[PDB]
Amino acid sequence: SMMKWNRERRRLQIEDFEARIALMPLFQAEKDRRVLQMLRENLEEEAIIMKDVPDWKVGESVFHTTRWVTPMMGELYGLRTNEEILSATYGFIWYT
Amino acid sequence: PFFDVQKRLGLDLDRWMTIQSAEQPHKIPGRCHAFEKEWIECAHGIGGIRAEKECKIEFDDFVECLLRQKTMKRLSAIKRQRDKLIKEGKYTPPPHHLG
Amino acid sequence: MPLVYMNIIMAFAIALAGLLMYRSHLMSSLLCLEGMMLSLFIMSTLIILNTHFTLANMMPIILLVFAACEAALGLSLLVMVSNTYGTDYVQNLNLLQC
Amino acid sequence: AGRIASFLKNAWAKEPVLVASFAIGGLAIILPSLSPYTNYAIRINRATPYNYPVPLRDDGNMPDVPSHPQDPQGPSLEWLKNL
Amino acid sequence: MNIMLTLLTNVTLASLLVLIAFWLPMKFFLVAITFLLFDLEIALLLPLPWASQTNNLKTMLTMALFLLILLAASLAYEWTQKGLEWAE
Amino acid sequence: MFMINILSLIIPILLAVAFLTLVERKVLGYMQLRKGPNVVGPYGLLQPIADALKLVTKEPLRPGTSSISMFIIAPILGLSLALTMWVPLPMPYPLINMNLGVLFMLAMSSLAVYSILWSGWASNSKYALIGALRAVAQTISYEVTLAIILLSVLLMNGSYTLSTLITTQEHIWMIFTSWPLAMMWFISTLAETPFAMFFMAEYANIIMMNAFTAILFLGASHDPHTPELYTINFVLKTLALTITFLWIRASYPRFRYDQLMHLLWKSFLPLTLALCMWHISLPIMTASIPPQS
Amino acid sequence: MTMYIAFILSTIFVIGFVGFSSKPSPIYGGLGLIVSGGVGCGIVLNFGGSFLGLMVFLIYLGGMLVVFGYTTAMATEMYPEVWVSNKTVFGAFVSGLMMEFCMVYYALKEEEVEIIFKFNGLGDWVIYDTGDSGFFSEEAMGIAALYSYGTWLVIVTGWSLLIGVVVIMEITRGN
Amino acid sequence: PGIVELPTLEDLKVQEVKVSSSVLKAAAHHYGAQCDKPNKEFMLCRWEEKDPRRCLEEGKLVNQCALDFFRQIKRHCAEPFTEYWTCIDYSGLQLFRHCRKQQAKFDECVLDKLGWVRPDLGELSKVTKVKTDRPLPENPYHSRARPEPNPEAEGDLKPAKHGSRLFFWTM
Amino acid sequence: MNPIIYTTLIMTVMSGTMLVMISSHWLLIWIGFEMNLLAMIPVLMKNFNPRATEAATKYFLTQATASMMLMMAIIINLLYSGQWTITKMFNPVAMTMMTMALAMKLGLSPFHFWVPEVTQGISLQAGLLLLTWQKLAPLSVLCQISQSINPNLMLTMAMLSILIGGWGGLNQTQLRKIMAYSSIAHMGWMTAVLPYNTTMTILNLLIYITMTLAMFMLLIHSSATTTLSLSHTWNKMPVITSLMMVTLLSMGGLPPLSGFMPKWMIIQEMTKNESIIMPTLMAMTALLNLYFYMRLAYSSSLTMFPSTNNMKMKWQFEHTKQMKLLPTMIVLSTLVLPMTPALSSLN
Ligand SMILES: CCCCCCCCCCCCCCCCCC(=O)OC[C@H](COP(=O)([O-])OCC[N+](C)(C)C)OC(=O)CCCCCCCCCCCCCCCCC
Ligand SMILES: CCCCCCCCCCCCCCCCCC(=O)OC[C@H](COP(=O)(O)OCCN)OC(=O)CCCCCCCCCCCCCCCCC
Repeated sequence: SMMKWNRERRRLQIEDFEARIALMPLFQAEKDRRVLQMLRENLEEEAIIMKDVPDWKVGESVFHTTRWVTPMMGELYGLRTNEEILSATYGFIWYT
Repeated sequence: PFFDVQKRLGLDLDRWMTIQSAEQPHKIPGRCHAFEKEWIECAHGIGGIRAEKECKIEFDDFVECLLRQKTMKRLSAIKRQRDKLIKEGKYTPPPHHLG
Repeated sequence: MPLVYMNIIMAFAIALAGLLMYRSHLMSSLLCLEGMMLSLFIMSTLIILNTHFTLANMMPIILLVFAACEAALGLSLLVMVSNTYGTDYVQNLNLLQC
Repeated sequence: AGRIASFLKNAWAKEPVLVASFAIGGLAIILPSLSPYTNYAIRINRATPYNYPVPLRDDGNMPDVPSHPQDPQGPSLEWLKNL
Repeated sequence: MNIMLTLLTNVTLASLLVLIAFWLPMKFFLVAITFLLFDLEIALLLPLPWASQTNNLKTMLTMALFLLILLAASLAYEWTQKGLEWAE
Repeated sequence: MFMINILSLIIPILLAVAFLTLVERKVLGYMQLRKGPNVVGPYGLLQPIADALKLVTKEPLRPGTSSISMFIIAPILGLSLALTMWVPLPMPYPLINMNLGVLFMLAMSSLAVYSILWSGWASNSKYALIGALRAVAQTISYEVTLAIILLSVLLMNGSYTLSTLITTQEHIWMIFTSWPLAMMWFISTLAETPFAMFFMAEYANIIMMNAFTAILFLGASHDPHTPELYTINFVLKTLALTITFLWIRASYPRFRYDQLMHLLWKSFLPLTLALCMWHISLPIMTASIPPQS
Repeated sequence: MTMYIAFILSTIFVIGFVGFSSKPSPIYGGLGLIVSGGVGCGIVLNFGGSFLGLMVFLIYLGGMLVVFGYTTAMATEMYPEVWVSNKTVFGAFVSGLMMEFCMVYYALKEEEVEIIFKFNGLGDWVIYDTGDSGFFSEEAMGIAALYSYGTWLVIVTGWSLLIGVVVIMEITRGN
Repeated sequence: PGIVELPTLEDLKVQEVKVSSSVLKAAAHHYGAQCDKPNKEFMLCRWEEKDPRRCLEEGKLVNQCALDFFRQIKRHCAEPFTEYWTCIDYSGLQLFRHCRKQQAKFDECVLDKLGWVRPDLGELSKVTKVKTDRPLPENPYHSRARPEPNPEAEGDLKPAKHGSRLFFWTM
Repeated sequence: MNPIIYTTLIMTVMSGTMLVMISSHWLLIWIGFEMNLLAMIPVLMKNFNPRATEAATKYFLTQATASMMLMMAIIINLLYSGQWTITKMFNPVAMTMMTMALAMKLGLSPFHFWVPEVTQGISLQAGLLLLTWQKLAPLSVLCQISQSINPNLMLTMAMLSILIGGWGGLNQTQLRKIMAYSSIAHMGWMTAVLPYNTTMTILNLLIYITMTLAMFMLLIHSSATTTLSLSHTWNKMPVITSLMMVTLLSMGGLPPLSGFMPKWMIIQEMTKNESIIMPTLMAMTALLNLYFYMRLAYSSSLTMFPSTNNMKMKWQFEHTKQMKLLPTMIVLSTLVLPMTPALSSLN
């Protein structure tokens, strides 16, 4: 009885995974826009806050290579409500 | 290894885990996989003496990704001036920053 | 390198210093021993999880399961030195003067 | 014959526990490479898609891969359907 | 947020109950080591439920069986050479 | 309102801890031709109130050679533990659906040994020292059978997520696949389990152990719309187990220590290993490995 | 702010270590160590180390440290000592607090001290990534690979454990 | 050390799909079947280019076709959509198990109204080829120049000149 | 110990050491050291006398401390580079941290106080294992990381070890203490050349190894534990003292007796590195080892000593041990100076 039921669950799981696969690319585009939107907002704020500094021109590439480093969580949100950081950073870990 | 017995018989004893860009289970990537791939590929067949100086920016960028040191201080001085600027009312955060 | 990362590092240093000088008790000496591996287990755990080293998560549990072989042998030596001399006091370990 | 039958009788009389555990472990470690289902077990394990099936650049002569998830080309999961 | 909140209130009611309670009015060590050695072996064979869904399951079965065979050998050895029998 | 849900659990469990004692004495009573508490209130309904407020009015004498700090925090942990493992139970929908609930249950329930160990040490008496030593070795001996049984049980479940247990059982009670383990598990639960506290600490362990055994081996059907079906089934199953738990309390001479260790390490541990070996290959044997997700 | 979860658990970990590193009573040292072991789980759990964290609670807390309580109870020195018995214990306790006070206050003020390493560091919440683990728990898949990619680490780990059994009985045998 | 190029806010304006997760998952199976080419080519950009900034127009197309996929099911049997996803949303795991009749009340339109077929098990998981205009990236990792390998030893072995040459030891 | 138990115990000690020499992963290295410690203790605790318990406790505490101190150094390397290979470490703090941890397990620097005592309490036969086989694995790791070693720290470790090795041995009478102090002095000799050349370290390893079994197992055959007890050996076994004296002479390093070969090549290699004060000092204080070497040689074969009446009894009976590998160890440790160009074989 467990043999038959367990395989049924595996057929259920792959169907659930099939839904996730068929529906993943939209979030990839959505997460793509979100982080780039959040980065552009951060740089736009940077172009408003920091002028008096001697030489801290906006948008310096910390990494020498001209690749796209995945944005680390700090400078992603960074200048936001402390609730936003707490929900974004821990979030999933604390949601229980 | 002092005695590369695994090299002779050609069986993997501890090379599966020695670096983070190996055949990870279910292809879950390391955080600095892209930078490590460049550093390893730059420093191959070159030797420790030559590669330590030649492939330097690869190691430094990969170290920065691995440690998150220099760009973290970029953020540290971002908040440093911010607290030193908005406190005396020189500028106010825009609505999206407020939430 | 974040504040917490070296909060473990000093904890290891304090644990190392506690083991590096004995006050009067071998059990207390042993307590600093696996205390050092606790930070060692702890410190490794942040590194692997932070770096997404998907295959290195092996290392922490085997770091603990092998530090136990030290501990298990550890007290089992003390039980020997505390049944001939009776007391776990470490100043009674000077019988090897010559 | 005489020794073994007496020995199992010697074992199973005073103690049934160890002979039970030895037996249960005996089947549990022999039977793995007997049934034609461990091949089935690894096949459904490989079937379960966790990461995305990233597409390949089409440039001709790969009839194996399909151009649509509805196409007959590529792997068929129907073996598990009756499994 | 939620986890330690449940822990915090749990001990707090434990605290208030006890507070009003006291304000209103070689063998033993031997197996303890064997348990320790056994318990560390338990942790090694704990991740099995996820390991049952690997793609290299053929090498899993031999390896996962190897622990239980080897763990049982430690028990079998400990039993035979007096040892595990309750010492005096 | 999530805080209200905690009190909607801790207190009734605390009352549940309070109120099955009259069940115990009257079951144990009526078993031996006796009646049990029936003179204080109707059928002893008020007997628990008859003892509790008396206990809190009794002065808590403290031994002269007792470390007060340990003597008061050992019950603190004992009650804190006894009311903490009730939180991840998949009762309808658990308060906390920890993805590693089984591990959390084991780590925090194995922590109860500290309370009894500290109580014997803090009391500082010849009786208390051995009694703590006997109790702890009996306890620390029996997680290895506990852990293996639960580990080997969960191979056919899918993960350590306690909520997944309901989906696994659904069709049949999980005992029918591991009944050799059920007797293996149930017996081990018997032995693993200030003074006013110590009633509460071990006692919630008694019910929760049977609540834990209830979900593990004798599951129910959780209808997504109506949850009362699982509530009644869960309560009824954990009541039958607890009655059995006291059914055997007054039905056998109590174990002696040398047999107590001999029973596990020579007749329980080796058989537990074999069943674990049986239940690690059988999902592979029949290609019935379960889904974790 | 619950943002204090950043340092609160880590600094409690330090004072937990100073508790037993200062050599209190072996029972008390166990108390200090399990407390540090208890809060140490929080840092791992807040990082996603559910399985690794709970194992510390299992073998380190409910295992290793319990057998220490067994040995210490067996020793039962005729006069157990307390955290006040020796002023050196208190002297180290105040000392250990002072170094962590110096580090924390230096951390909170200048953020650029140079003890041993470069130090630096804001609240820890930064170092996390912005990726997702999909449907597979990254930790669980890591340790499940023990039987898949680590079929050599297991042999040496298992063999030593059995050898761990033989040595233990060999030196406690008593002849 | 270099401009961190970031597209402006104006280009970052899509007709964002305003639907919940449950409704997304309820129609996800038919979504993948009838709208594979937008998603298939977009994520090929995401994996070949390996740069979010390099893949924006394809990000426009996937959402646009999602809206184009979410319009007919409004026009034809919007009500059967409501009942299906209002029962899917109840499940805490979005369990497809306790949604069968409502699932049947969904796909029978698209079977005859829109001419769609519910994908079978392991169909959307099939790896597929894609015909895209996009050229193959010259170096997705932005690799710089490579160091010259040390020269390989050439010429056959010869006897050591004058033997050991270790102090007075001649041969 | 049941011989099957003891044989498997030795077997995993060798396996633990062998694993160290063949493991690229840093973690596997710590495992090999962990297994080596895990089974070294029971071998010391074979006689089961209080001195053995004292020695095992000292050995375990210092080795376990260095083992996890070693583990800390690896993590820092991981913390700063994310690597696990043994090629060249990437953090100066970790360089010193592991150099301290590795060195303590060899007992050369101030981290050497265990070595004289741990060999003293334990039996002679197990002493041979401690001072010969337990000294390859830490040396094996050090050779692998010799590129990144810090010369200033490492050579300070060498100077102190040779200085303490000679000075300590001058004042000891228990010949077990003599061997350990001589071993420490030899350890400083080999340990000085890792930054310059690992090959010369290896040659110093084999020559020092063969020499120790030659001296130790000859001491086993004579069945002596003190200088006075060694004195009587001339009456019973005059031959044993004859080779034992020539081994002591070689142990000092007097040509053409091999054993001068490592000291000679060590001086030559450092001289090529423009280090010339350093070779002179160690060479000059190497004579300190010779003094107690001659002193032991004096009262064993060179001058007969007052024997005992009961010694006549020992003459009648004969040794039962087959003294395996003893003869070829003496010759290989006393006459191989002309065969020095075999240095190329090690490279
Ligand atoms: C294809 C099949 C695969 C699987 C096959 C599995 C093997 C076949 C079945 C084996 C036997 C059944 C499983 C194991 C049972 C225990 C084995 C054992 O050691 O027994 C002897 C053991 C030990 O018996 P012993 O000590 O007299 O003898 C043992 C053997 N010697 C002498 C060598 C040591 O029995 C006990 O421990 C007695 C019970 C102790 C607890 C007291 C209370 C008992 C309450 C019983 C009633 C309630 C039951 C509740 C059950 C759960 C409900 C949810
Ligand atoms: C580098 C510089 C030199 C370094 C080494 C110096 C060695 C000598 C000094 C050592 C220091 C201590 C001082 C001397 C102490 C001697 C103590 C001793 O044991 O003396 C007595 C001993 C008794 O020997 P015994 O057992 O009687 O056997 C005799 C032979 N049957 O006597 C003996 O055991 C000696 C026995 C001698 C046996 C030698 C056999 C030689 C055989 C040669 C064969 C040649 C064949 C040639 C063939 C040519 C054609 C091919």
